[PDB]
Amino acid sequence: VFSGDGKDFYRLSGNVLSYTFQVKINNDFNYEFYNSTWSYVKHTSTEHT
Amino acid sequence: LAWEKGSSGLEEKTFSEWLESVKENPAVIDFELAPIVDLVRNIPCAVTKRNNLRKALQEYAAKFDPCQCAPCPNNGRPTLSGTECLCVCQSGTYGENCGQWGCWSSWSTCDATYKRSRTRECN
Amino acid sequence: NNPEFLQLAEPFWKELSHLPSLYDYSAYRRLIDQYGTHYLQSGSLGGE
Amino acid sequence: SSFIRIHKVMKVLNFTTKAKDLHLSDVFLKALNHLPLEYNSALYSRIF
Amino acid sequence: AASGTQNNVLRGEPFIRGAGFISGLSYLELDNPAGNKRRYSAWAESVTNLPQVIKQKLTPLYELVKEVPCASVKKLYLKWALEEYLDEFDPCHCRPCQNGGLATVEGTHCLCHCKPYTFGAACEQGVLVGNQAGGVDGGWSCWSSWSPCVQGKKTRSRECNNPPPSGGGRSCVGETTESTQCEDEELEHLR
Amino acid sequence: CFCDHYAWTQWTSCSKTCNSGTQSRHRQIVVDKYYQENFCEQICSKQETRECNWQRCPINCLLGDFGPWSDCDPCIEKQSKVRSCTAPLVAFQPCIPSKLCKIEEADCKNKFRCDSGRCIARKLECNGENDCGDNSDERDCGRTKAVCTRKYNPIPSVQLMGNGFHFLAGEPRGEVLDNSFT
Ligand SMILES: *[C@@H]1O[C@H](CO)[C@@H](O[C@@H]2O[C@H](CO)[C@@H](O)[C@H](O)[C@H]2NC(C)=O)[C@H](O)[C@H]1NC(C)=O
Repeated sequence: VFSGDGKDFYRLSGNVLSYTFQVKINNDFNYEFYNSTWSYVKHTSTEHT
Repeated sequence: LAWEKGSSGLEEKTFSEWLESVKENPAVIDFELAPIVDLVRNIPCAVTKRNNLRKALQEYAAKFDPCQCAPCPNNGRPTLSGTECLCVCQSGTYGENCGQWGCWSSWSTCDATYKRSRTRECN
Repeated sequence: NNPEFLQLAEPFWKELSHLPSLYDYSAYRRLIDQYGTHYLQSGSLGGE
Repeated sequence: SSFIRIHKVMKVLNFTTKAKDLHLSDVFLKALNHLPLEYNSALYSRIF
Repeated sequence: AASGTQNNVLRGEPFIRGAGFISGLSYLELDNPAGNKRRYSAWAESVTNLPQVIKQKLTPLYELVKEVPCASVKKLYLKWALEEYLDEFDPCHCRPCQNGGLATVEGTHCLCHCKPYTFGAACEQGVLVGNQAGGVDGGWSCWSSWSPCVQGKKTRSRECNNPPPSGGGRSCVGETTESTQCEDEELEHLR
Repeated sequence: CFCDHYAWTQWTSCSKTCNSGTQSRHRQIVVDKYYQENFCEQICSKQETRECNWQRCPINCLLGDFGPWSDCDPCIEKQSKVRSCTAPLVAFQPCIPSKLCKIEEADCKNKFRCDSGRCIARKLECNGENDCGDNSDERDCGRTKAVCTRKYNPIPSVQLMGNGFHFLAGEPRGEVLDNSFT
């Protein structure tokens, strides 16, 4: 078997029926970004004379 | 390129390297077909086992057909591999399970003439 | 190719030959534990 | 919000198999000789 | 009076499966969520240079018994032994695990393999993030007593059991009953 | 506004088991002062819908009962039994052959017979090239005729040009044609 994605030559066998040199690759990306915030302010004043 | 896909932004730098890699090692995409029974020609008893292989292929096509598999969500082509049916996802579809011809009919009774028919439905 | 005279391994063939003719679950359990339950039919070597 | 997708195909070198006098492989011709003479759909489906 | 509480429970468990180049992208985890491009290409080359045999297709192992002393008798006995092995430690005996956990049998002990982002004794704690639809799926029960071979068929008739579909999940996929031809010493062991 | 003041409810059950599911959640909106005095109604989403179990409903693989035993006349005493999953599709067992092997003959008539079974032309013998596959032709060749002046490299991805194609399986097949023979 010739050079496929490797060294000069490989060696097959009688029991092995096939050696294949087809390239396929799958990828995935699932990015999620969250950011919450809270800001509460309360003030009171009372003066009597 | 597959790893950089996460930040693609329509990248083109690694596209030339991918072109070179495919030039070094392509993959089967398009192809014309022909019956494998025509390849056995130089064996001791060629015609006998050739006709036997034709009969075996006829009976195998009668046994297994793509119509036996359940249909696919969006125009997918189901294929039978062993005892499972996988849907071939086309461009624009994804997922583990992503008109088509139906099943053939039973062979009608052999008429007085040679003419025997079988019908398939596009349902 | 699965259907053929596949050259078996020395330990596998030796354990299969040392199996008793009469049904004995003892050695059968140990052979199944050591060698498994299934052999390879097809499949690529895709990473993960 | 936005979403973009592309798809491209490469038309790399052709391939043309010769019509006649094709040279079979070792394992294929080996398995092709173990076929029974009388018709047998089961053993013929194996090489299929 | 001023009171403040801070809690940042951030964790991860990458599964990177090339022997040597495993450590790189997995240990890059500190303050670097995204993996390096060149390191990813190096790991891709390495895992190309070393197989990743997982993701296989299977066939019955007992079929490999072809040319040995007492070949067919040993093959049939291995079929029976494989059936007994499969139904002796079938995870059906194990009780259903919490939060949709998957149970296994290692010897004589059940192990609830916890789903991602879960932990505990029976995968009960750590319900902070599910990221799935939710519910409780169905599970097939253990196979009942085998048929007495009245006409060769089987009467296992796997039915629902103590883990029924309750949280709105889908039922256990699979056949209800099975049917085959009884061996009966396989026609007195092949003529 | 702070849309998180009304936390989302838990995702409801999937509407169907396998075909197609629909689940939704809504804000726990209470009409308080903060809601009305910050225009929280027009800007905060009140529901989120998403699919669940978007796969299909594959039917259970159902085989059929065995058929009648088939008579055997091959060179290897094995009988076939075909039925229409995890159980084997077809299981072959030893047979009781009424007739053993026959019609044994030499395939090669005007060509050379390689010891491996391949039948190649006698012209391909003693040419300094492995044509049988197991170096049978070049076994004891006293002299060879140089067919090529220099050792050249083979075509890349040439083995994919010899593989068979199973139309039903979606994965073409193992090797059937040899791509090293020249
Ligand atoms: C948290 O909120 C910030 C908004 O301030 C998000 O990103 C910030 O973007 C600005 C843009 O210049 C940077 O200067 C800040 O450093 C960023 N925030 C941080 C914490 O670095 C951010 O995406 C939000 N989500 C997170 C941090 O998970």
